[PDB]
Amino acid sequence: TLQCTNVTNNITDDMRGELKNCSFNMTTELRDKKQKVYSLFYRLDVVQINSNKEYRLINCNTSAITQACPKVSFEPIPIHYCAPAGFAILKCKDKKFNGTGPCPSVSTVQCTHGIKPVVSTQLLLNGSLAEEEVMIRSENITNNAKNILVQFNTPVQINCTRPNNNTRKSIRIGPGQAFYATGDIIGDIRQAHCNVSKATWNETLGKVVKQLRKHFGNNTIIRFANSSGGDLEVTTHSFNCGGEFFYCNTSGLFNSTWISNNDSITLPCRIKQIINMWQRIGQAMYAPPIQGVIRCVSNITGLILTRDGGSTNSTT
Amino acid sequence: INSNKEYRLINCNTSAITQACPKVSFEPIPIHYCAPAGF
Amino acid sequence: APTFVSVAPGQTARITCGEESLGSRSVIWYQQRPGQAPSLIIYNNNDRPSGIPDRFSGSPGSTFGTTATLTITSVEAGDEADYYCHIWDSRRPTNWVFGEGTTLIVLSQPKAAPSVTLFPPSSEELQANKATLVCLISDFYPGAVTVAWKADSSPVKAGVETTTPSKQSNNKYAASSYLSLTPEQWKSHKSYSCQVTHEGSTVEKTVAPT
Amino acid sequence: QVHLQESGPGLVKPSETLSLTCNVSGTLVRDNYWSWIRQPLGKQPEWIGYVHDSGDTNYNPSLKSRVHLSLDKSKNLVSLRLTGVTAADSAIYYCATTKHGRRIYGVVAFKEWFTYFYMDVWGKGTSVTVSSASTKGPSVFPLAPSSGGTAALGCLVKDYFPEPVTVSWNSGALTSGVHTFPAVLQSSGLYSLSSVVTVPSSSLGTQTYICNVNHKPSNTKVDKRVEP
Ligand SMILES: *[C@@H]1O[C@H](CO)[C@@H](O[C@@H]2O[C@H](CO)[C@@H](O[C@@H]3O[C@H](CO[C@H]4O[C@H](CO[C@H]5O[C@H](CO)[C@@H](O)[C@H](O)[C@@H]5O)[C@@H](O)[C@H](O[C@H]5O[C@H](CO)[C@@H](O)[C@H](O)[C@@H]5O[C@H]5O[C@H](CO)[C@@H](O)[C@H](O)[C@@H]5O)[C@@H]4O)[C@@H](O)[C@H](O[C@H]4O[C@H](CO)[C@@H](O)[C@H](O)[C@@H]4O[C@H]4O[C@H](CO)[C@@H](O)[C@H](O)[C@@H]4O[C@H]4O[C@H](CO)[C@@H](O)[C@H](O)[C@@H]4O)[C@@H]3O)[C@H](O)[C@H]2NC(C)=O)[C@H](O)[C@H]1NC(C)=O
Ligand SMILES: *[C@@H]1O[C@H](CO)[C@@H](O[C@@H]2O[C@H](CO)[C@@H](O[C@@H]3O[C@H](CO[C@H]4O[C@H](CO)[C@@H](O)[C@H](O)[C@@H]4O)[C@@H](O)[C@H](O[C@H]4O[C@H](CO)[C@@H](O)[C@H](O)[C@@H]4O)[C@@H]3O)[C@H](O)[C@H]2NC(C)=O)[C@H](O)[C@H]1NC(C)=O
Ligand SMILES: *[C@@H]1O[C@H](CO)[C@@H](O[C@@H]2O[C@H](CO)[C@@H](O[C@@H]3O[C@H](CO)[C@@H](O)[C@H](O[C@H]4O[C@H](CO)[C@@](*)(O)[C@H](O)[C@@H]4O)[C@@H]3O)[C@H](O)[C@H]2NC(C)=O)[C@H](O)[C@H]1NC(C)=O
Ligand SMILES: *[C@@H]1O[C@H](CO)[C@@H](O[C@@H]2O[C@H](CO)[C@@H](O[C@@H]3O[C@H](CO)[C@@H](O)[C@H](O)[C@@H]3O)[C@H](O)[C@H]2NC(C)=O)[C@H](O)[C@H]1NC(C)=O
Ligand SMILES: *[C@@H]1O[C@H](CO)[C@@H](O[C@@H]2O[C@H](CO)[C@@H](O[C@@H]3O[C@H](CO)[C@@H](O)[C@H](O)[C@@H]3O)[C@H](O)[C@H]2NC(C)=O)[C@H](O)[C@H]1NC(C)=O
Ligand SMILES: *[C@@H]1O[C@H](CO)[C@@H](O[C@@H]2O[C@H](CO)[C@@H](O)[C@H](O)[C@H]2NC(C)=O)[C@H](O)[C@H]1NC(C)=O
Ligand SMILES: *[C@@H]1O[C@H](CO)[C@@H](O[C@@H]2O[C@H](CO)[C@@H](O)[C@H](O)[C@H]2NC(C)=O)[C@H](O)[C@H]1NC(C)=O
Ligand SMILES: *[C@@H]1O[C@H](CO)[C@@H](O[C@@H]2O[C@H](CO)[C@@H](O)[C@H](O)[C@H]2NC(C)=O)[C@H](O)[C@H]1NC(C)=O
Ligand SMILES: *[C@@H]1O[C@H](CO)[C@@H](O[C@@H]2O[C@H](CO)[C@@H](O)[C@H](O)[C@H]2NC(C)=O)[C@H](O)[C@H]1NC(C)=O
Ligand SMILES: *[C@@H]1O[C@H](CO)[C@@H](O[C@@H]2O[C@H](CO)[C@@H](O)[C@H](O)[C@H]2NC(C)=O)[C@H](O)[C@H]1NC(C)=O
Ligand SMILES: *[C@@H]1O[C@H](CO)[C@@H](O[C@@H]2O[C@H](CO)[C@@H](O)[C@H](O)[C@H]2NC(C)=O)[C@H](O)[C@H]1NC(C)=O
Ligand SMILES: *[C@@H]1O[C@H](CO)[C@@H](O[C@@H]2O[C@H](CO)[C@@H](O)[C@H](O)[C@H]2NC(C)=O)[C@H](O)[C@H]1NC(C)=O
Ligand SMILES: *[C@@H]1O[C@H](CO)[C@@H](O)[C@H](O)[C@H]1NC(C)=O
Ligand SMILES: *[C@@H]1O[C@H](CO)[C@@H](O)[C@H](O)[C@H]1NC(C)=O
Ligand SMILES: *[C@@H]1O[C@H](CO)[C@@H](O)[C@H](O)[C@H]1NC(C)=O
Ligand SMILES: *[C@@H]1O[C@H](CO)[C@@H](O)[C@H](O)[C@H]1NC(C)=O
Ligand SMILES: *[C@@H]1O[C@H](CO)[C@@H](O)[C@H](O)[C@H]1NC(C)=O
Repeated sequence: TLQCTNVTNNITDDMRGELKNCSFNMTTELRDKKQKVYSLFYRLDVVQINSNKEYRLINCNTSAITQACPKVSFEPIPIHYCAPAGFAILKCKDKKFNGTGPCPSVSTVQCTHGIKPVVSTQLLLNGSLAEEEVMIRSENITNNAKNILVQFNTPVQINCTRPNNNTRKSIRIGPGQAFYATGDIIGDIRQAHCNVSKATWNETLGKVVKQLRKHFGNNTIIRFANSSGGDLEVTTHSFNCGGEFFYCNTSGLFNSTWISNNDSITLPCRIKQIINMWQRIGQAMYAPPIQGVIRCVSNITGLILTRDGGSTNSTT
Repeated sequence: INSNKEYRLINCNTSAITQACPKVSFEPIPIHYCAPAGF
Repeated sequence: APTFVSVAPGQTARITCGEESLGSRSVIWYQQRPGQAPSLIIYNNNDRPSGIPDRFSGSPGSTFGTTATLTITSVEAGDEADYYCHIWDSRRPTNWVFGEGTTLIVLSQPKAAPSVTLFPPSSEELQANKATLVCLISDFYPGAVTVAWKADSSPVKAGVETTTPSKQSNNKYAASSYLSLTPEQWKSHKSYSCQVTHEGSTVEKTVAPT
Repeated sequence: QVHLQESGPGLVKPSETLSLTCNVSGTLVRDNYWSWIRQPLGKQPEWIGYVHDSGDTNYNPSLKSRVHLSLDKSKNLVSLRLTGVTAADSAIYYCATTKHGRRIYGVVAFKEWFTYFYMDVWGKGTSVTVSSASTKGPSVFPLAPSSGGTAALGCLVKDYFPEPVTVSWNSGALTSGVHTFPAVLQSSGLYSLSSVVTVPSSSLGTQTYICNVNHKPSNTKVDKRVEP
């Protein structure tokens, strides 16, 4: 049981806390005397249950939980996939190819190029850029239930930071094991955010909608809107940067309406430590806190879009 | 660690601990190292 | 509660006020000369308004874990005053009470001979069946005096009321000593004296009825 | 030029309502922020609260349920009210203009900032003492001149309560050589001051020396002439 309270700050009532200062009992190395230690959890990681206000971990009622070892890192490194003896891997070398059909210029390789396993949603990060004009790929364009993978030609500079100098408290749940809690925050209580240059994004979106008209009519209106709803991993730009798991609001990126014919865009990013990626139940991972402000610059190289069924099909 | 005098196991503050099964023995037995075919 | 910092003239003075920094601060400093109203010296950590020399500098409000420090280069006798701070921390509520001040002592003042003056009871009060001898002491440093009244050569036990030293925009501390007597007591003895003991010297002024 | 003048009772009985007034000359009360600052003898200044037009007015959490502020746009002045006063409220109340500032540390849009206030133009200030004792009119007595080519001359303010007493010479036509000494708290509970002037012995004149004594708590203004 976690007896939490608001983090030390000065109002307003719209800050809706987000960061909670939790105190609880804990088992030491010995199997006797207890331990009154405190931590600092995000709002998405805890959940109250009904004297003070009482919380609990959001996964305690779903599955077990394991802490990531601080020795390993979540840095996506290039991995070449190769074929055994007697087999071969064919590579399509045309500059325009939607992924399906016969390929004019085919070459064979033993090992593919360096593909970094970047786990992300909505925004494809650090991928291979397409050739000449941007490509639009889909298993079934007529089906509004099949996703639409987009590939970019020019990379979109994205800047993400974690404006919170966190402190790593290493409480000892011995013998052997050790939990890495979040101590007090050095500085101001700010939230993570990601910046995208309005100039780069305007050109990228206009190059995609001009390619979308090659499939939805030459003179048609294409409108962009944010996600419909559901899990947090589907409605937000989920990614990893510096060990932490960001969840950014992409309502400022998909707010436009294009007809047939100088600063940065800041996006609200939340951070969750206890995750259950890949629709996996039974294995919950606690990402250990990371000391210091985390900064990362990535390349926006593609999108994963879905189309609505409301139609009114030949109009917009 | 600081009524009687109170102690603890010396490893409880270092790592986990496992008891050796009484079935196995720690008797060093001769082991010949060999090389595979072609070596 | 009170703190003191003595710095030689022309040197550099540094003043600590307020709690330890927890977040981004906006320390507002004020200087209060004795007997006057507080004046603004440095607002927003290290921003001086019109009229403040560059000798007064403050620690930037971007360092986490340090106390507010006021640096005064080229210390002069004119800088001898009290200094308060207004802590503006982004994690702490608005402090409606300034931090505890620190008093600056400009050394090598150094000494000042007291200018004593003894006035006899007025012609007007004796008529009100009242009498009062006044001993004014000024222009003396430091502020630490002891007054002893005398009737001829015999000390006066009761009726002595003395103020406490109080500096006035100078090395001049102020002190007035009163002796309430009766019109019969005044014309009784031959003369009254005002023995002032300051530091190591002792000035004596007398008075005789007419 | 901006001139501020404070004026109050000076003595307020316990469990009463203190009322103060800051007469403002030089600026309008609608175009500025206005703050009140209190200070006990030998303690650090305590911020009372800031008042502004359009309803922007906040108080001291420590004095929330006792203080009330107001702005008179017709009479061009600032008012103050303090209900239920005690001995801890005995201090020197100041009225000062207030300029606001905004410190940005975050991304602005996420309200990652805070507003700080600072007073630049203060006033002379008024003295407020809380005591259940009555007010006494002073009895002023003249100090006769006696002695180098120089001579001493002064006045005497005997038995008064409470502080302070403003003493001027020749209706303010003499500010050179005047040294006014701090009062003394008698055992009876009454104050008493003195003021001397260093003047040249050549004063046959008669160079009429009349000291002006003023006592706001007893509304007593006494002009005394010293003659050898
Ligand atoms: C994603 O995208 C978003 C949005 O685009 C972006 O969000 C942005 O984040 C940044 C940082 O994260 C944030 O920056 C902050 O900005 C604060 C305000 O700066 C702006 O205003 C000032 C002043 O304007 C006022 O005054 C004017 C009159 O002078 C008046 O007209 C105005 O109306 C207003 O009232 C202005 O000077 C700034 O201009 C800077 O930027 C220009 C480029 O745009 C550049 O050309 C300028 O030169 C200037 O850059 C610096 O220039 C000199 C060096 O040449 C420096 O000396 C200056 O100080 C400038 O920094 C802006 O327009 C700013 O105050 C913040 O910096 C203070 O706070 C931090 C944190 O506490 C401290 O670490 C800093 O040291 C600094 O603290 C000093 O200043 C404060 C306030 O005055 C004092 O109280 C302090 O005591 C301290 O001053 C003392 O210490 C220093 C120590 O060296 C000393 O030098 C001083 O002399 C003094 O003794 C902070 O930088 C920005 O607001 C925010 N939003 C936007 C729209 O940009 C994200 O970052 C993006 N994310 C990513 C990953 O990309
Ligand atoms: C989340 O919530 C927890 C509470 O569970 C907070 O942790 C507490 O933080 C407070 C700080 O506000 C701590 O209180 C401080 O304790 C210090 C410990 O005292 C040491 O020194 C004395 C000698 O002076 C020893 O006798 C003693 O044994 C200790 O070794 C005090 O020194 C501090 O005093 C300072 O602050 C006060 C404030 O009024 C001043 O008046 C003092 O003059 C002095 O400057 C202070 O009292 C408290 O100990 C913490 N508890 C625990 C269990 O850690 C987290 O800070 C909070 N975090 C967030 C982000 O909200
Ligand atoms: C600590 O947090 C509190 C939050 O409760 C904060 O006090 C609040 O300050 C804001 C302004 O900073 C106040 O909001 C005001 O509301 C009035 C209407 O009643 C408006 O007229 C005000 O507008 C002025 O101030 C703006 C500030 O940005 C100016 O930009 C603007 O042009 C106007 O001049 C203002 O919106 C709010 O009422 C208080 N809340 C309380 C309870 O007093 C405090 O400042 C924070 N302090 C620190 C150190 O963090
Ligand atoms: C995000 O996109 C940028 C481009 O906008 C990438 O920067 C580019 O990185 C490549 C290699 O990854 C650089 O190519 C190099 O060229 C030099 C030229 O001599 C050559 O010597 C090297 O062997 C290499 O081929 C390229 O120069 C560089 N762009 C610029 C302007 O310098 C960046 O790597 C991308 N980040 C990712 C994918 O994480
Ligand atoms: C994301 O961050 C990167 C770097 O972390 C940003 O690129 C940086 O852009 C600035 C311009 O705003 C470059 O600054 C200056 O450019 C001038 C040339 O005009 C030069 O004279 C200066 O010396 C300095 O270089 C800066 O160099 C550049 N950094 C790098 C590593 O290339 C990028 O703009 C950020 N994106 C967003 C959307 O905020
Ligand atoms: C941590 O455990 C201690 C027990 O040692 C809790 O203290 C007890 O709390 C209960 C109610 O929760 C009281 O009825 C007892 O009187 C307390 N003292 C004891 C049992 O000695 C403490 O509340 C726990 N803290 C948590 C759960 O945050
Ligand atoms: C485990 O706890 C979570 C959080 O309390 C539960 O998620 C809730 O599910 C209900 C479904 O009816 C929603 O209405 C709530 O909004 C959810 N809460 C949150 C915070 O998202 C989850 O159902 C629980 N699992 C169980 C009890 O098996
Ligand atoms: C991918 O591109 C190929 C072209 O190489 C498409 O195949 C043609 O599709 C059109 C209709 O979209 C037909 O009229 C042609 O007869 C097809 N040509 C051949 C050779 O099959 C293919 O449909 C595209 N796939 C998607 C999903 O758009
Ligand atoms: C993502 O951003 C949108 C828009 O910026 C947020 O929508 C706001 O929701 C609040 C209530 O929570 C409303 O008061 C605002 O008016 C909404 N904004 C707009 C422009 O309509 C949304 O809450 C953010 N978060 C998520 C998870 O979508
Ligand atoms: C999409 O962007 C538009 C602006 O291009 C936003 O429109 C705002 O609309 C509200 C009232 O409906 C106005 O008060 C704002 O001033 C408008 N914004 C601007 C910049 O002028 C619209 O809210 C955005 N949609 C979302 C979901 O964020
Ligand atoms: C975050 O806070 C830590 C301290 O809590 C900072 O670490 C200090 O760094 C300076 C120089 O960078 C060293 O001289 C100190 O010894 C460090 N302190 C400790 C306790 O090791 C750290 O620099 C802060 N992060 C940032 C980005 O400023
Ligand atoms: C675990 O406990 C042992 C025994 O108490 C600790 O070993 C001590 O290490 C210190 C190092 O400063 C020595 O001065 C002592 O002499 C050691 N004790 C003995 C009995 O050898 C060990 O450091 C502990 N490990 C921790 C606390 O992580
Ligand atoms: C925590 O902050 C939220 C912010 O709205 C507030 O509603 C709540 O009452 C606060 N609770 C505590 C214990 O501070
Ligand atoms: C694609 O979807 C349409 C309707 O949604 C369906 O008729 C068709 O069989 C699907 N498959 C194709 C076109 O290969
Ligand atoms: C970029 O977008 C702005 C509005 O955000 C618009 O005025 C401008 O026309 C766009 N650029 C181009 C090339 O159309
Ligand atoms: C759409 O019209 C453009 C000319 O504006 C043309 O270049 C393009 O080929 C057309 N696409 C079609 C007909 O699919
Ligand atoms: C303030 O000044 C006006 C004239 O300017 C005067 O009538 C008024 O009485 C003064 N206020 C007080 C409290 O005396």
